[PDB]
Amino acid sequence: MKLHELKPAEGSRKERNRVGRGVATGNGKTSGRGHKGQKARSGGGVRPG
Amino acid sequence: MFAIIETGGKQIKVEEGQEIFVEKLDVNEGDTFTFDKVLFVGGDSVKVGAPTVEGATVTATVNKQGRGKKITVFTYKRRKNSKRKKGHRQPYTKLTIDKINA
Amino acid sequence: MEAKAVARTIRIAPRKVRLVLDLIRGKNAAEAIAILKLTNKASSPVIEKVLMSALANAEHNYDMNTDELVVKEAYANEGPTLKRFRPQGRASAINKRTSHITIVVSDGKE
Amino acid sequence: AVPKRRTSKTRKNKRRTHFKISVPGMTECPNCGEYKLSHRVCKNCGSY
Amino acid sequence: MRQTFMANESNIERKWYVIDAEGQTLGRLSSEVASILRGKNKVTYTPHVDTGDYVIVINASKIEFTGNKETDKVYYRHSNHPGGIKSITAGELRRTNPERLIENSIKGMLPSTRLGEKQGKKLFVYGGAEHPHAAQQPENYELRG
Amino acid sequence: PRVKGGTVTRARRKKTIKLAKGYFGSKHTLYKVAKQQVMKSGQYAFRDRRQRKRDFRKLWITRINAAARQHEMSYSRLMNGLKKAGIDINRKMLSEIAISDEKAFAQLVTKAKDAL
Amino acid sequence: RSAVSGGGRKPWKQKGTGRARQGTIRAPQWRGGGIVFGPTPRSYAYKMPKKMRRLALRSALSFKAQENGLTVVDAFNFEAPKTKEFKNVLSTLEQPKKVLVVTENEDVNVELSARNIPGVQVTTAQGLNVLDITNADSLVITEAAAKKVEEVLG
RNA sequence: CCGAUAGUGAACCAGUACCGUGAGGGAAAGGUGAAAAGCACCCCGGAAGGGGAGUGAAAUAGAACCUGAAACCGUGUGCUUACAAGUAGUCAGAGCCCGUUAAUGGGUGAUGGCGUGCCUUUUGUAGAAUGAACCGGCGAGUUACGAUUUGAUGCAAGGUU
RNA sequence: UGGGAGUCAGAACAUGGGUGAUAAGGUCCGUGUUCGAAAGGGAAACAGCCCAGACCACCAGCUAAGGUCCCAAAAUAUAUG
RNA sequence: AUGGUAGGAGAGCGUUCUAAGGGCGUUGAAGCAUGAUCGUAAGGACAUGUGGAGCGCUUAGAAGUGAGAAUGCCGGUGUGA
Repeated sequence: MKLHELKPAEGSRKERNRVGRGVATGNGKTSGRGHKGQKARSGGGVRPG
Repeated sequence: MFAIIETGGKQIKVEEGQEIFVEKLDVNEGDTFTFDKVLFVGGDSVKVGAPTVEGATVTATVNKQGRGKKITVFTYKRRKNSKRKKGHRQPYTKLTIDKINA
Repeated sequence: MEAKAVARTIRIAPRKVRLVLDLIRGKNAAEAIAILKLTNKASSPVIEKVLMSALANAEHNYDMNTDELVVKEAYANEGPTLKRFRPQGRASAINKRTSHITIVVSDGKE
Repeated sequence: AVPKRRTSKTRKNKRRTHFKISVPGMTECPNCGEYKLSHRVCKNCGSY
Repeated sequence: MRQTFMANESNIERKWYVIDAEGQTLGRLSSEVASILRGKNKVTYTPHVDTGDYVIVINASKIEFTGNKETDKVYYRHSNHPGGIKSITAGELRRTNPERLIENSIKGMLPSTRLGEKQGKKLFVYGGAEHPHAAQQPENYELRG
Repeated sequence: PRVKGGTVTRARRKKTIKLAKGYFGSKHTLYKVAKQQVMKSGQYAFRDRRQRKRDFRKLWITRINAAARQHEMSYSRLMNGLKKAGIDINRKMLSEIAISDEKAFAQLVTKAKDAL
Repeated sequence: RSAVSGGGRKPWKQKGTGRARQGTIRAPQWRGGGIVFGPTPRSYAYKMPKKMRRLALRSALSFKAQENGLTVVDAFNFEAPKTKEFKNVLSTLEQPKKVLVVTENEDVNVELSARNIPGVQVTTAQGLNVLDITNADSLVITEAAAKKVEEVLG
């Protein structure tokens, strides 16, 4: 192949999901966390078990 | 003299030499189109079709298969982070009438 | 034919200079000079200096006659301000403002 | 005691329409020198 | 925007009509008068321009009420002073300034816009059978039942 | 590597400012209140594109009622007669015929009448 | 914010009088500094299986051979380094601008001859790599080097 | 990896002006031009400033010196406005002026219809609930290690360092 | 079967009930609808009521709930009280 | 079939940098300003002025990758006048 004609295998690569970057993503304001509570908070969540 | 034609889903009032704009047709520029659904014919004599007049065509010559001016469709819901922005350009075809038969 | 003069960084506020500038715009030079002599405002002699400089420029550099001239444009623009912490009051700030004055004078032809 | 809304340019310049200087009289000195101030023997060549 | 006619000045011609209020009912006269004044009777009606004709009402004292509206049916107004509300009955207003009665009844049926005020300025209402506006050559108009 | 916020903010805001041309005062100079108005403007236009058709049908019907009451006929009875006689003609074309050629309008009012 | 100089004390009282509540002048919303999630010193290298590595090399060479971009010669007889003579050699052999030349083990003379020419690269059979194979448009080998790569990849 | 609000607190006068009794805290501030050739001389003016002339490729490159955005302040004009109730726009629409990336064009808008900003928090907000004077810039799910599960590829009773 | 969530403040209307005083835009359960998260037409204006669920154009047409004197589209319609 | 908030899935536009290839530029690059242009959207060109040296395009790859709100921080500038 050529370095200027490089192409990965189909299905090998996806773009990551970037949170907190506007409304039209569907991940903008709350960033998937919902509104309030212990899990909305940074470092929040409750330990496993 | 003048005539009421039906094209698209609407009715248009035409005279000879008149330019009209109409929903898109399946013809090309320079060609000749014939409207067959005529409802009314005026002038000296008058003809009133019940639906139509049993004949009574209108010939015209095609120009400018084109697209209309862009409109930007915008909507939003105020307190809810929901909006939509779209564009639209409606197609048209221009014609020049040359003769109306009755 | 237009002759112009500008005075930059005058220690007077544009709001104050424009009041007297509004009287002389569109006038003849002699009557404008008279108005400026008869107005008692701080900016009158400054504007007089600028006007006479413009007329001298017309007479020397362009060889126009000063008897048939009129003030065509006359304006003041803002220059850079100077900040001063007023000690007399209670820790307030005071902007000393300044103006760029311009007048241009013409014979009315081409 | 304090303004609840800022003042727009329109309102400001409407209020500033009567805030200007009148024109003096300027009776032209018939005697000599610069033009005299009316009813004033002006220091700068007036003869009223 | 295909073809639809739009009247303007240099297209429209206003006329002059005379209506006799004798033996007529107030509101039933005033509705028709408002329609004439606004131009609903015309085929060139456009709402953003004063298509419409002039109207003259003449007698205005033979105007009739039904029921006990002569003593009931009180008109009110307020001076924008405290307790500055004032009243008057329709019979009193009929035998005293009956022109104001009809003109207010018709201006209530017209809208409160600029065009509506201009259209109400086209109403001339008198008391008695004589009017001055003979120079305009008015036609008599009969009311529809 | 670092990427700084260059020229895209300015372009994005500027074209909104340009859409806000002709507005009153700060609404053609300031990005926030200009943007707020443009959104509102588009919503208004969306609903007015639909109000337009209602308004014009209303106009045509008023004109036809006027034209019929000269021939001593109401809109309602005229259109019932038209429907019964078969006429499938628009209210718009009817209005324009009534304005242009009164004679033809009378001629089909006769048909609307004799179909009853 | 912990590595930025200063920022120890709280710049004003929690309630203040009419101000926003703050804790240090080196917080990230301050002009002074404090980066939240920036780059960190790290490595990007990763590994994959030896079989895949060998397969990639074989596929590169097979592409270069089926594109008619493979040339094989006898030995290079360079008793001294001469970029000019190597240029004439690559003129005689109708080679493109980008060419990779593969010796068996090491020839300092031909290396020095071809070092300064643009587009040309010199490599050993053991030191072959997919990158400098694919970047090239042609591949000249000595017979010994060809046999060596054949045995170590077969 | 940063490229002057970044990157050392500090590209320059830096742990300096400045604050604090003291321990201590702690800034802002880069760019003429290839070359100083850095405006001889004349004119207005007390001078500052300027107008010519001249150097220069260029002086709206003149030391408050590359580029020079917006807020903000003005001067001129084409359309418009002193009987009018206003979330200031939108759809319709005369009249007047202009003439484009030339396409069923542009600017203004007599008049008619419709129409209570945005964000957050809420059962529910035009809300007299919160926040924003305006403008610009900066400003928030990242990296390492491990687990789990999906997709890709290689090999396969073996696979892998 | 597995990967990823958010939610655990609910409101009115109608109907079956407790409580209260056969009071509450009250409160607590149950059965449906709507709002929440739903624009449009009607109810003068009015989240929750009636009609009905907006992919986008059109100066085309048929209807729903509600209506046809003027504001303001459509009967100053017919017939009987 | 296509109303939609917590939220799940998918496809894309732009920003800085790197590799390779292929290009533009004192016969004037990027930036800035204007415009009646193109695209379903993010957004992309062209022309003319200003400016006076660097910058696009294709494919892939990495991120300090997109702000209108935090009594946010820093600078300029208003209002009250």
